[PDB]
Amino acid sequence: NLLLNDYWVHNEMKAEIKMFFETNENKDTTYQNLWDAFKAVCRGKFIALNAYKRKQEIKNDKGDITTDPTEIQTTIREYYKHLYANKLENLEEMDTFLDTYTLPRLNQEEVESLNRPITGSEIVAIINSLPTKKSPGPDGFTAEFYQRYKEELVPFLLKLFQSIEKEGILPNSFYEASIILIPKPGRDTTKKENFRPISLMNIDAKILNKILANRIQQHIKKLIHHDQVGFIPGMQGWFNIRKSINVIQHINRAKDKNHVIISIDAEKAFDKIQQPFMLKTLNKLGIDGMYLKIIRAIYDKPTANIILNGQKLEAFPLKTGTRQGCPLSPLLFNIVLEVLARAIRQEKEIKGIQLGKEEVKLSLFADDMIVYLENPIVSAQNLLKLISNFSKVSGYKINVQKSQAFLYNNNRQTESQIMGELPFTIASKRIKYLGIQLTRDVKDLFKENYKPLLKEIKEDTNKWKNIPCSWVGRINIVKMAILPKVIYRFNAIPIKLPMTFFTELEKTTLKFIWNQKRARIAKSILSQKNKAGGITLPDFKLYYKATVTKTAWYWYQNRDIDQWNRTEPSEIMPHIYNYLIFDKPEKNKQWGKDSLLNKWCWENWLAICRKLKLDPFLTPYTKINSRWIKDLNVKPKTIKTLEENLGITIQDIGVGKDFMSKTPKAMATKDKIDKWDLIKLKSFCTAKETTIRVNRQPTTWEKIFATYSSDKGLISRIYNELKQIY
DNA sequence: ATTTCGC
RNA sequence: UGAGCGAAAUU
Ligand SMILES: Cc1cn([C@H]2C[C@H](O)[C@@H](COP(=O)(O)OP(=O)(O)OP(=O)(O)O)O2)c(=O)[nH]c1=O
Ligand SMILES: [Mg+2]
Repeated sequence: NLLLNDYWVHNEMKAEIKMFFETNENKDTTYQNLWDAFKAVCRGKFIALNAYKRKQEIKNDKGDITTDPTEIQTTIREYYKHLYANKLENLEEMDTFLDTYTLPRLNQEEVESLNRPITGSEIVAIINSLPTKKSPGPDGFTAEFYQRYKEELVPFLLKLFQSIEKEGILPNSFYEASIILIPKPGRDTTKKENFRPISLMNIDAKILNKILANRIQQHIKKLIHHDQVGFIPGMQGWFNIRKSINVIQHINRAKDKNHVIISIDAEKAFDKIQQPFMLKTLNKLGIDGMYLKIIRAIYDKPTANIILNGQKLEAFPLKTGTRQGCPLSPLLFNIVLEVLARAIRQEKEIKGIQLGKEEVKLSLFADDMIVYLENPIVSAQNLLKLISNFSKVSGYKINVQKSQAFLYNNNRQTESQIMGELPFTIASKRIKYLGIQLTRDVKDLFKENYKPLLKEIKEDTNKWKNIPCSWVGRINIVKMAILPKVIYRFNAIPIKLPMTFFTELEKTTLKFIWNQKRARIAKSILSQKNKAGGITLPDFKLYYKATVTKTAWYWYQNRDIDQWNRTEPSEIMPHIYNYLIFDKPEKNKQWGKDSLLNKWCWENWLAICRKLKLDPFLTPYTKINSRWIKDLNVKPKTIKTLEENLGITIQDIGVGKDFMSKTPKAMATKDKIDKWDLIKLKSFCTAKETTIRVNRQPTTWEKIFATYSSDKGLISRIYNELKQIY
């Protein structure tokens, strides 16, 4: 990277590239071979410039533990070659699976936006957004080399990609990859299958894959369902954790227990996905033409060569499995797995347990497909046979050994057959789920989730006891090491906590900070902002309060994509959380008992609203669809008129003397609304209290939950407001 | 620019 | 060593 920061080398390489490009633009060869020669010449010139600058300045197949340098290379290579060799060929049988189920097609506009030619403005947003300080690819070039040689590379890379779209082939250098072996987290190193194969490609191939990945990500929301939250932008991990906790609670509270929960785990899902099946399901999804023409070309003859201890092992074909490290690979994998997800959802034999008017079948991630069943005796068998069919078609293999399960039955003898038939390893206490121990009983969540947290704190604080750093250094270590772990647990499980937990956590943190000494400066002063002179000592109580109150944003937005908020158990009238934020205070309705996660949010919302001394029941941000105006009889058709004409707030429709008449568009829309509704709305807005409640400047707190339509920094803003208030 | 987590 | 996607926090 130091060589690239030389101005003379910079100018020399610029001149060399210009010369090289304006020397042999003939017609005998193509742009791909020219680009390969370009890369080779640049490598040679870089080697020469570096020289000038320096002048100026495991167990084998039999199980035996072998240490022979040649034998280990021969066995790991054989294992990986056998892993990447089996390629399916029953293309006729593949389409039979697809034709039996429904898939979401794309309209003409979407494919048209998918097949638009690559322009010069679609590469500037990719090269600049390329992460730096990474490892070089097989060629040896770095991302910053493209980043800082941007002024001339773009309008010839444009022609190179033009050639790729027009003809349909890629340079032979775009297929090379490097595989490095890495030890997994918490596994024995003696087994050959315990390593993590990571792959690195060329930077230009990464740029092309990023362009395609963004082009398909613009519609990935329409493509796959909202159950899957892995790699989908705008979705968070706890979306499924909270849902699973709600299902656990519902099963626990049910008097008739005949349910089961299975945490299915795939066995090397990335490396076991058949390329022909992914191509055919991409074709079936309505994607055809230029996009398919290039995607098929990028997976024609992918090769990879392993590197161990700096050895250039010979390459072998990748006949199967999407090459990991590809920005486009997660999208294709999600598309392929969406077929299985929709097959499970559409199947009537698989019966999910109904949560009131909402029915939940299964939850998804990258691989952690957890599925909730009813009457396991036949539902588990149907799921297993469907997964077997999908396995034969596509190669998706499940590691039944690692897959755990929860059995919820009342009869002792009925459980015996269930354990005997299904090969699942039924767990009794805990199942790991994205770092959250899903307790079999809800009442043990605090015991098995936060006490081990505190134990790990008391261990890791013992680990960093002999670091000769400043107290600001220890504060920073706290901030970037211990805070995210607690915030993740709060986000996943924001339940009521006794004050002893916070007291002892604060005690441990303060012992960490002062290094077995007493406080030197006031805690309150250091807890203030940097402008006040403090170093902003974290306040875990405020973070907990912010995390608990964060659910009000999703309450107000009323997004249909999320289903976790509707899974709460309610033996009472239907959904209430929609008409709670900035709505009429409804009486004679007491939540709790059944609730585990939302009632505490409402209590904490009311407490902070009262501390703000502002009215939370009639605000300028009140929705038209609020209960404030449908308590009096109205017609549904009236609301959607001003919803699509003016907006959703109660301020824009009109209050006081501006009832549905404040702008020429509203003046022309006034007669559209029905008169019987108009006489009601008028009278409603004639009241002095309504006018003074609506016509005011909203505070920052209201703007946090109302005007913002993005979650990028909700906890930060809410915690800042809480810190200002408290 | 950096950190952590999930995969 | 050490790559990719997504999420969160500090500046
Ligand atoms: C953890 C991890 C996963 N991945 C990708 C590759 C994996 O196929 C995918 C999910 O991996 P996992 O399902 O977490 O691991 P695995 O299924 O291979 O475990 P096992 O060896 O027992 O079969 O995410 C990375 O690219 N980098 C990573 O660091
Ligand atoms: Mg797996």
